[PDB]
Amino acid sequence: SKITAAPMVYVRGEEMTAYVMDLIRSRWIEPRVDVGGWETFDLRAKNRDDTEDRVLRDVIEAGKRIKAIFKEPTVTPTADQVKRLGLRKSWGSPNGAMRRGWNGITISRDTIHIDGVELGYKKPVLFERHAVGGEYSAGYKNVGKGKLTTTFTPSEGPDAGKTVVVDEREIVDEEAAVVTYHNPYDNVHDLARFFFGRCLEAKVTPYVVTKKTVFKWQEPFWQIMRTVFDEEFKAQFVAAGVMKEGEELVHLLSDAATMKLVQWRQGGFGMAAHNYDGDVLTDELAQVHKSPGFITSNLVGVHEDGTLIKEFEASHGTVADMDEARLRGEETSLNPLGMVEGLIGAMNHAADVHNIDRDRTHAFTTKMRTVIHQLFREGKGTRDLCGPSGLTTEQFIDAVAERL
Amino acid sequence: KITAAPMVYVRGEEMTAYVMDLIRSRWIEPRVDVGGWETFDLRAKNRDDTEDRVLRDVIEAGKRIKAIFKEPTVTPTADQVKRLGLRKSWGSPNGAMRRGWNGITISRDTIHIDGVELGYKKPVLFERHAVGGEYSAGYKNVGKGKLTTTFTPSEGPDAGKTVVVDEREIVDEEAAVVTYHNPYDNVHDLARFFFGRCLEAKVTPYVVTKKTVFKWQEPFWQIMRTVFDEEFKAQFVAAGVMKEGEELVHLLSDAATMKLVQWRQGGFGMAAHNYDGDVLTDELAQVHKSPGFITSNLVGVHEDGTLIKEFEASHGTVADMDEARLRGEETSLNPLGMVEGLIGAMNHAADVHNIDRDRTHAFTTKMRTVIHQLFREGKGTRDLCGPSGLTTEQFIDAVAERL
Ligand SMILES: [Mg+2]
Repeated sequence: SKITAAPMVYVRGEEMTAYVMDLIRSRWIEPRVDVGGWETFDLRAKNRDDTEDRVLRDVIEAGKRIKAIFKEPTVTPTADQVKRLGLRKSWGSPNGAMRRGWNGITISRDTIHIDGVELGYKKPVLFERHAVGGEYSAGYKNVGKGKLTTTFTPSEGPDAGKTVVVDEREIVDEEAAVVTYHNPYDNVHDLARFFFGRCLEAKVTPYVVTKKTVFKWQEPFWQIMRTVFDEEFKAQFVAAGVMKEGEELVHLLSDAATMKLVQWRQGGFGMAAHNYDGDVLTDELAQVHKSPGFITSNLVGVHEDGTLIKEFEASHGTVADMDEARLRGEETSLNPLGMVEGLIGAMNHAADVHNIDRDRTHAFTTKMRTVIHQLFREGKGTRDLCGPSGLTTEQFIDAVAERL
Repeated sequence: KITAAPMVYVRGEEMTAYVMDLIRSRWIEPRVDVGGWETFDLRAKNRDDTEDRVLRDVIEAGKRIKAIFKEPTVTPTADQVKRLGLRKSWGSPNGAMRRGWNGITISRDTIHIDGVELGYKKPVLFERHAVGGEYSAGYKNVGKGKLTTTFTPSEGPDAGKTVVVDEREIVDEEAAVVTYHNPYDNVHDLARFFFGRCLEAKVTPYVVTKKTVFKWQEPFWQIMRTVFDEEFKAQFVAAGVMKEGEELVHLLSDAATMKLVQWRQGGFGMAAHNYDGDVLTDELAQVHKSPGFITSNLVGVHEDGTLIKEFEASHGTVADMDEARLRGEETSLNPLGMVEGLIGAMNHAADVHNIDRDRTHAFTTKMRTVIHQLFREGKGTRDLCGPSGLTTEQFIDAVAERL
C-alpha cells in the first residue's frame, strides 16, 4: 500500500519553485504516498489579493489545528509586485502573522549538508533566531525637536497601577527617529529547552549571542538560557562528551559572533540569538556555508495543548529569473534540496505529532535524502554544485524518481 | 628634534601598554619632544579608583586639544571586576567619548601592505554612524502592564501638541521595554565625509540599512542619496568607479553580511547605522585577517566647528601575551594597528595646532614605510611572517635601527 501521510498544511506559491514542486509531488511523492490528509492552499500573490488575505488567515487556522506546515517560497505582494502582477492592492510579509498565529519561539536556521559534498561548514551548525520582539514590532515616528516620554504602568505586583517613567529625552535634531519596542522573554524558557535539546541530540556546543554589555535589557535572554542549561542540560552534555567537566555555557557578543561564523569552518556548534541578530547572523552563516538556499527556515511554535507547531520553508524565493529562462525555452537547473529538506521536515513532524505511519514516513524521507546525496556524489546533481555537466531541473527530478 | 603638537594620549594596560612603552622609548622619544602630550591613565583600576573622573578628564582634554590617541583598554565588566579585584563594574568609555565629542562617524578601514596578501585584495572603507540607536536607549525590565510613548514637538505648527508614538500592553511576566532615538542631522556630514573618502580611494560606495522593515531608518538613506546625487555622482563617473545612469546602491544589513564574505576583491565602501556598523566592522576585520587589521578613527566636532579626531587599534590589550611575557616566554605582537592610530593622532595634532607640520608628517610616513618594508622582507611579526617572524622586541629593535 502507499504510505498514509499524516494531516499536513501544504502552501503552494508560484513561478519556478511552484513548477518544480508540482513535478516533485507528481513524480516523487504521490506514486508512493497517499496525500489525502494534506490541506493545500494557493498563496499566489494574486490569490492573497483576490481573497483579501483570507487564504492567509485559513493557512493560520489549518496550521493551529494540524501543527505541521510545508510552505513553498512565495511572492510578497509589495508595491513593485502589484504593478507587475496587476493586483488590486499591496500586502505585507506573511511571517509576522505566522510567528504570532502559531506562538513562535524560534526560526531554526540550520546548515544543510550533502554526504559526499564539502560545503563551507564541515559539520552541522544549528542556529535559533528568537521569533518575536525587537524592532520588527517597534512603534516609531520621524520627528524634529521636542520632548520624548516613555511611561510604564504595571498591572500586577506591589506597584500595580503606578505609572513610572521608563525614559524622557529632549530631541535636539531637526531630523530624528524615535522608537519604542519590547522583547517578551517568557518563551525564552521554551526556546532554551528546545535549543539545548537539539544541540545535545546533534552533539554541538551551544553558545548564546547578545549585545547585553551595552543593551543591558538583554540580560534576561542570557540569564534564562544559563539557568535552564545549568539545571536541566549541563550534566547530559558532559555525559555525552559534548562538553568537559567544569566547562560552562559560553556567551558571545553579537559583533564577536560575526567573527566566529567566519573562523569556525569545522562547524559542530549551535547559536541562539534575538530576532534581529539572528536575521543578520544567519545570512552570514548562509554565505560562509554556500548560499541562502543551504540554510533551513523552520518556524517552531507552541500550541495551547503543549505540542509543537512546526512550519518548514526553503530560505530562497520563487527564483523568477529562472521562471523567465524556462518561459524563454532556456535550460534551467534549480537545486530542489532546500525545499525538499523543508517537505521532509514537515512530513516527519506531521507523522510524529499525529502518530501516523511514522516508521514508513521517516524511512521514505530518509531515502529521498540518501538518493539526492548519491546523485550529487556521482556528478548527477544540479549545475550549482556539479557544474555545466550537471542535470537540468527536469533531468534531476527524473533521476531521483527512477532511484526511489 | 621634532616638537610634538598638543595631543591626548590615553594609556591602557597589559601587552599593548608594554608595547607602546617600548615604541615611545625607542621610536618616538629619541626623535620627538613629546612635552605637549597630555597622558591619561585608563587602567580599569584607575577608572575604578577615580570613580571615572579620569574619563571625564580625557573628554575635557580631547575637546581642548582636538587630537586623541587611545591605546586598547580593559572595560571593567563583572568578570574584570573579579579578575582585577575592582570595587564596581563600569561601562565602556566609548559612549562618553562618542557623545562627549559630538561624534559623526567611526571610520573602520582595512589595513593594507603592498606585497602582503590579506583577505581583501583592494582597500575597503566603512563609515559607522558614531551615535544614536540602542547605544543611547532608555529601558526597563518589567512584567505585564501598559507602555506609552509620547512626543511633544517644540517647533513648527504642532509645537506643544503631545502625540502618541506607541502604546502597547505587555502580556509577559518577563519583558524588556526600550526607547531610543536616531539623530540624523549629522548624517549630512557623515555622507560628505564618506563619499569624499570613497571618491579619493576610487571605491564603490553602498548605504546599508534595514529601512524596508525598520522604516524609521528611511531618512538615513534619503540624506545619503540626496548628497550623493547632488554633490558626488558625476565625480564617481569621471573617476571610473561608476557608469552614467548607475544609481547609488542600498544594501539591506542582512544582505551586507553576505557581501562582506563574497566581495574578497575589496574596492568598496559601506555606510551604516551605529549597531549595524558595530557588527559589520567585526565581520570585516575577520574576513580581512583579524581584529587589529582594521583602523578605528572617531571623527566628531567641537562647538567651534573644529574636528575632534580620536584614533585607536581595533584589538584588545591581549592579556594572554602579557601573561606569556611575564613568564619570560616569547611574544610576537604586531603593533601596526596601534601605530596607524598614533600616526593619525600626531598628524591631526600637527594639522590643528600648526606645530612642526612638515617634519611630523615625514616621521609618521617613515614609521609606516619602515614597518611595511620589514614585512615585505619576512622580518615582520609571526602573525604575517609565520614562525620565522620576529618577536615583539626584535620587531621593535628592527624598526628602531631603520629610522
Ligand atoms: Mg564592536
